[PDB]
Amino acid sequence: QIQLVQSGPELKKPGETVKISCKASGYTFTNYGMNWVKQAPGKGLKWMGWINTNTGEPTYGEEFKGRFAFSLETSASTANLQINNLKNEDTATFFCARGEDNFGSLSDYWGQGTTVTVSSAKTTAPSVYPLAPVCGDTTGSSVTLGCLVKGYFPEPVTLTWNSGSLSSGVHTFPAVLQSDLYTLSSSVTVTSSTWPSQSITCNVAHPASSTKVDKKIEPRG
Amino acid sequence: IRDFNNLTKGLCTINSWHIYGKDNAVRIGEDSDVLVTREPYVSCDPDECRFYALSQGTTIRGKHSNGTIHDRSQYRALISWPLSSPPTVYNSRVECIGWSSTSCHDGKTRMSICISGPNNNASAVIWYNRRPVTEINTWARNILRTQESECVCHNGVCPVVFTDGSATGPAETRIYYFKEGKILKWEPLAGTAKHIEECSCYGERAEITCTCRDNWQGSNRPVIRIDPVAMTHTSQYICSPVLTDNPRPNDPTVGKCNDPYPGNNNNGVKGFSYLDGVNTWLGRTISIASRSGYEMLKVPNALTDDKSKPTQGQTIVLNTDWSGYSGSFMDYWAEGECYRACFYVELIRGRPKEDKVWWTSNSIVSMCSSTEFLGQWDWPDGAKIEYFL
Ligand SMILES: *[C@@H]1O[C@H](CO)[C@@H](O[C@@H]2O[C@H](CO)[C@@H](O[C@@H]3O[C@H](CO)[C@@H](O)[C@H](O[C@H]4O[C@H](CO)[C@@H](O)[C@H](O)[C@@H]4O[C@H]4O[C@H](CO)[C@@H](O)[C@H](O)[C@@H]4O[C@H]4O[C@H](CO)[C@@H](O)[C@H](O)[C@@H]4O)[C@@H]3O)[C@H](O)[C@H]2NC(C)=O)[C@H](O)[C@H]1NC(C)=O
Ligand SMILES: *[C@@H]1O[C@H](CO)[C@@H](O)[C@H](O)[C@H]1NC(C)=O
Ligand SMILES: *[C@@H]1O[C@H](CO)[C@@H](O)[C@H](O)[C@H]1NC(C)=O
Ligand SMILES: [Ca+2]
Repeated sequence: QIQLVQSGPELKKPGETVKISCKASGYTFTNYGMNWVKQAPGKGLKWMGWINTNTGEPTYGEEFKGRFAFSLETSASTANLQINNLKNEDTATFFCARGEDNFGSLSDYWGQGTTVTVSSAKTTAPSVYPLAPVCGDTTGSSVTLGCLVKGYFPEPVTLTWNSGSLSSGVHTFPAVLQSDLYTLSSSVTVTSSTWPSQSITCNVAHPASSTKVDKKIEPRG
Repeated sequence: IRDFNNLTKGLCTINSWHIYGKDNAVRIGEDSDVLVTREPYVSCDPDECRFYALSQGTTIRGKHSNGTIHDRSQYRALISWPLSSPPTVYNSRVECIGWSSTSCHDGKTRMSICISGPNNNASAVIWYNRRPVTEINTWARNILRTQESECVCHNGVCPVVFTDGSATGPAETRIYYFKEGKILKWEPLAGTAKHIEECSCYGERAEITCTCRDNWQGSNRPVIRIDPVAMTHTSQYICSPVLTDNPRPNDPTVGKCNDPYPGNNNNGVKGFSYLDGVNTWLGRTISIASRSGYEMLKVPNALTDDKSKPTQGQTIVLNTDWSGYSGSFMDYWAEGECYRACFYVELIRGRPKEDKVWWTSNSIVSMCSSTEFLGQWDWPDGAKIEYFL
């Protein structure tokens, strides 16, 4: 029924501009205006303003009057956020939310979020390494094995074990940034009957750098 | 007319609504001397229909408009001014002093009731023919209130619903039957209705139907149907799942005819309905949490069916604009085979959602039925809270 689907996440060096789209589905655009909310990494949720999708008038929160500009491709049921002269402390996630009423006191139905990472760092493609055990039966007849996806910018990265056919007993850890780039890993635990016998592969796509890697975890023991 | 009015016709078919009156009070009152009002309504004499509302004793622009969020003070009065003029200092007429009212014309002249006083010693005095005839002191010592829309008369008898007592609980509701401003009889609320507030009424075919407000547990509205000839009544709730109070829970699939529909507690908005079998239309805010937007939906047999869903509808104020109180009135002295159902919406403006200014005030939109299916527009109060800064 109602889907607000947002653009994908961008990287932009300080000073640039970004236009984040919010494409609305399921309701009549015109009778429900749009709330733009900023959930900053640590800080929590903040109302950025509301746009009257009927007249087109925006309200900005005082914190947001200035570099921020709401607009709408009415015609296509899109609302957009534009942040000009990007400041480094604008990295965060922005949600368009539908406002139930006049002014948007209620956000029923929120979009997925578009995350911006303001950064002068250059995009780096990752290094994916098959981390196969020097055994030590990791729990009764279970072998744990892993994937270290090192040195990329920016995040996200999509790590699936064997096309996502392996879902049980995966742990993919959050990436961490060491100065300029990211390190991410994921363990998968299979039974001794499933490996080295069956082929476990760690498939890594870094779409910012157009990387898609498939590392077979070779037995190497 | 010079003879008592008798409700001898039935409603006309409601197939869409057409604009009857528009104020533009707040947009004009930015430069002219318009009075701050709230709780509007419309009522017709044999002679003219006039807009009616509770005033606050200051003009929008004067410095004394600060604080008019407040409901009752001793500077409120029930005034009257011509259909579609703004409530000006210079063309308004005070019917009485008080902070809750009802007023109606019995065919010969009119009854106006204002209620006043401290919350624990309030009084109602009933004016008949611009002279004070009878007064009634409080009976449950907690804000004696009444309709905030017109009463309806049949052969001189005009039932008026009053509530005194908590708004968050059991209160004491009584139906009074006045004639020529004197009390013929009165009775306690009888029926399955749990609480009564701000009834909106109309009459046809010798029966008066009021749609009211359950402030204590309802999201569906109590209906009181009064027999002005035997001077008795019954109360029930609208059976329909199309819930019409505000705030409200999301509309269910089966409603509740004899009980409050559960969800929002201790809140509400005044609202109306024309309940006439298949010819039933209901009004409600478009928003579920706020007084924004206003639509009219045709829900046949809504009163009695707990599965009634809308079959036609009409948008009166967009959900991107503010609405507020609504109520019913009819021109009973209009010529023709049936009665043309009309209603008004109060368009509230100011505090508290638009707190940049310090007043709360409102304007009026009213519509009346047609049998044509007419095209719809929407009808915004229209002022920009930014030009008053
Ligand atoms: C020229 O003018 C004509 C005349 O105006 C125009 O034609 C009219 O157009 C109207 C709009 O299309 C049309 O109204 C609709 O009629 C249908 C019947 O087929 C009726 O169901 C519609 O009412 C629902 O939808 C509106 C918005 O579309 C809602 O605001 C309303 O509340 C109704 O939906 C809610 O309640 C229903 C009952 O419970 C639920 O089924 C529904 O899910 C929904 O529930 C949610 O919303 C509630 C609050 O909004 C909330 O409380 C609840 O909990 C849920 O969250 C609507 O009235 C007229 O019938 C049609 N009339 C004629 C004569 O044709 C025409 O468009 C104009 N032409 C041009 C070219 O512009
Ligand atoms: C008004 O109606 C009552 C019965 O409801 C009837 O007895 C009375 O004579 C009527 N009078 C007029 C002037 O219509
Ligand atoms: C009225 O408005 C002023 C600002 O216009 C505000 O500071 C004051 O507290 C308000 N109340 C009263 C009684 O003045
Ligand atoms: Ca209620």
